[PDB]
Amino acid sequence: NPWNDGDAGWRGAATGARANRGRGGFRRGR
Amino acid sequence: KVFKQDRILKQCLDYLVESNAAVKLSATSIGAMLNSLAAIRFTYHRSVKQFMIAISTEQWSEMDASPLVKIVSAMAKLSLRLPQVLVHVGDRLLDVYTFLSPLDTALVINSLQSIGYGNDEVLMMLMRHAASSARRWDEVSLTLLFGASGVHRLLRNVEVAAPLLEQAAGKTSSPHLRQRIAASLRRSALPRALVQSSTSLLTG
Repeated sequence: NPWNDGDAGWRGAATGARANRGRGGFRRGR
Repeated sequence: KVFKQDRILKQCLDYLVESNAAVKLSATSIGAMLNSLAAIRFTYHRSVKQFMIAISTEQWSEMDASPLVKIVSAMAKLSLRLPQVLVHVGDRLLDVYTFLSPLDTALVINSLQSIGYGNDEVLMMLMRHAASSARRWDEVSLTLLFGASGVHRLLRNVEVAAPLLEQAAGKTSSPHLRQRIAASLRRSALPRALVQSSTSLLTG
């Protein structure tokens, strides 16, 4: 899709919904 | 780092409880914090008990499967026994058991056994769901399930314990686990013929 123009947006944002769909343990830490 | 300074974490948990922040945290965040606390054998269980009690039933009502199993596993590994948290856990399991992965099912079963969960309906239906999806169970999942404390209590019906036993015989390849499973079968309430056949398959 060209209209996205390299912008993931909400699907690739930092929102709590996207940060609550992984199980890594947050051990190493960003 | 397996770093053990429990006073620091006690201060952090006191701040968490005093700020009433446990009613707004996410389910996966709660599970991660509880798992991190349990991974180092936290000493002050009073703070953890208060932190878990402080959260509301609204959070318990719509927790996803994996964060819920993580929370109950962290409760089991911390030797926490809470009469009112477990009923919320039980109704949530009643709601969303069908979405559990086999390893999640094994973890739930063994963790509920470790805390001496008194409910039998939830345990029986979890075991039934595990038996229904027996063809997909891995090795570690079978070790977690058949390694439970009161495993022989759950091996009630032949239907709920035949596919699991045949899968364990096919996959599990550790002598100690096979001996433990044979002993549990001996102490179970299964029909004698099935017990004899399973013991023959597992040992020898």
